[PDB]
Amino acid sequence: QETQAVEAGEKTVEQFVQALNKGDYNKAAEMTSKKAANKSALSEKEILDKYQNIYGAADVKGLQISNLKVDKKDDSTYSFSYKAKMNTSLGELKDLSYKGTLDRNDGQTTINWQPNLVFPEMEGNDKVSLTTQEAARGNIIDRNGEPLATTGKLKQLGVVPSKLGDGGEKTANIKAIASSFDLTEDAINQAISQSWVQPDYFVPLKIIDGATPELPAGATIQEVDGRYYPLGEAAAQLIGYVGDITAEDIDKNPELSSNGKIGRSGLEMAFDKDLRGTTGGKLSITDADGVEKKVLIEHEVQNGKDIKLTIDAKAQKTAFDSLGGKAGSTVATTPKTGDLLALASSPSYDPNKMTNGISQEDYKAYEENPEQPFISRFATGYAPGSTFKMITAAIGLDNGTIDPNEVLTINGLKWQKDSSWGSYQVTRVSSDVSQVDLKTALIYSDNIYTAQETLKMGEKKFRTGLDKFIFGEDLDLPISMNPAQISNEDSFNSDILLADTGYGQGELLINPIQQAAMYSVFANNGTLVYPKLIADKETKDKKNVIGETAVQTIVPDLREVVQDVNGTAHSLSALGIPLAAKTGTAEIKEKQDVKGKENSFLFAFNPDNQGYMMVSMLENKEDDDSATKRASELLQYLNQNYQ
Repeated sequence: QETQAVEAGEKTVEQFVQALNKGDYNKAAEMTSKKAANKSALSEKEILDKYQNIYGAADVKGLQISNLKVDKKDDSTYSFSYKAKMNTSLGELKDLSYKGTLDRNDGQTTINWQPNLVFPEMEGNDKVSLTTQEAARGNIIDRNGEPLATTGKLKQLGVVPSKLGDGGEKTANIKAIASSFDLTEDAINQAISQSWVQPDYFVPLKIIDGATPELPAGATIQEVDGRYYPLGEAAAQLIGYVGDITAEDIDKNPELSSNGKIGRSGLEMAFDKDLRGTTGGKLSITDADGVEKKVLIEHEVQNGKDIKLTIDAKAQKTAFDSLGGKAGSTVATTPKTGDLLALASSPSYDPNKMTNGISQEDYKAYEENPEQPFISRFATGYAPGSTFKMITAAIGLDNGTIDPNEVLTINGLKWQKDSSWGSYQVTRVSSDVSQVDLKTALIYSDNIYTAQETLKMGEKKFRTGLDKFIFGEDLDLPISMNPAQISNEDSFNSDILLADTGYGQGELLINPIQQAAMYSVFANNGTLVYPKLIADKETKDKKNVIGETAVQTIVPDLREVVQDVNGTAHSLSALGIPLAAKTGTAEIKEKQDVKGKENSFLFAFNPDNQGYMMVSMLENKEDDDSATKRASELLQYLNQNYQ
């Protein structure tokens, strides 16, 4: 029964470590011997309190042991020893050498508990102290060092209920404050009326940006430090925001500062580790006289690193403002390198109001806006619309299905292969041109031409051309997204779905960033250049996506999308800048709608220098609205600064 008792001790030690690992300090204490010399040093409840105070002070998480040995030191007392490691608010404590003894009384093996089982070299009434220094959060900057996310001094407006009034003069000063700072009068009274307020306390109200006006009776400006976003809502979905760190955050990662901020969405969350730095300080053991006897962990505070983006701050603000608060998104790149210059999504939310404590109704307004400003539309999969005719055309030119000079005879406004298609009709906007070749189809955006050429091409050849793109690939970007898909399954099993896919509808799902990746072939002679968001990242590409001949056939036609008097983007010819473009619509029918909606698209790049490329979309567009109707300002800027 000697080998069985060694095994019972090994079991006891492992159960002890498990109860500590799980934070159940009570169960760990109920596995100890009685309080006595050469037994347990403290009682059960005293062991619970010792672990709860000490392990809680250092935020000890996850105890793991190794090299466990249980031998035999006595007839009723067995000696054990093991290595161990744990995680604390100052990092990982490794190579901890624990030792002790067990007790075999009756058929129960208990642990002769000692303070050396809290931390290795603790005796009797030793204490533990933890000193920490907060790490300052890093900055997020654009391609020219402009601040996108930075921490700075903010002016916090607040009122003291004492210096206010008693009744009549109180209500007067309140309304004066509510008018002098664009605040609700009921909000000021609701603020000073919460349970935490004392009559002399400073009750904060608002973070005032700009210049402080006149301060009426009771109003006082107080400087505080906090995160600040200069572009505001214009970059909210991309940058994100930070919020107060909670107890649940600490239970998940103790190396966070329980007093600091954590990124909740966007890049602030994607690069939270790099931006937050690492806490500095010292975890030490002292004797009962406060004399330090062992330093367990000690390292200096390392501030957070900066993150430099390919983003252009002026392009980001121009791209967002051009959407007029309507639902949509705009992506701008330098297509030869993939530098993402702008990632705008509209409508948007205020990230400064978000991180400076937002009202609960103001949050609900964001959450119940039917346009849903919280959506990162540049990372959300959409059907690319009839813009996708470029890709289907290039595939058709590569496999010899499409002769650029062959003229299909197309009569009327709607077409279908036969009657089996039922209510599905491929539609075009004009019946004035019945002799349609490739150049005419691109200039006028003729879906009937594309649907017929797609059908003639066939599913196998269509997919062989599509598989050369980035469908199914996870882009190497710090933005949450799903890979693009051609359709739901590997086979269309439907001529309708095949034709619908031909001009960018069907079950296609491609987010705006993935779209700009695919469309970059027309600025790199058939080579796909993967988009890039981090400035120092190396350019990556994929070669022979479409044929070099196909690019040389299509780009001249895309020039005429702008230059021709009846080209779908002819209003951009006014710019007087070299433009190759392609408009598009995607027909959407969602359950809540009786009538169908459509998304408006624009693709455009500089065909002379290949310096920029843009893909804008309007989601559920209103009547008399389009993406190309809003692209003049951004196109002028991109042409001037990116050649």
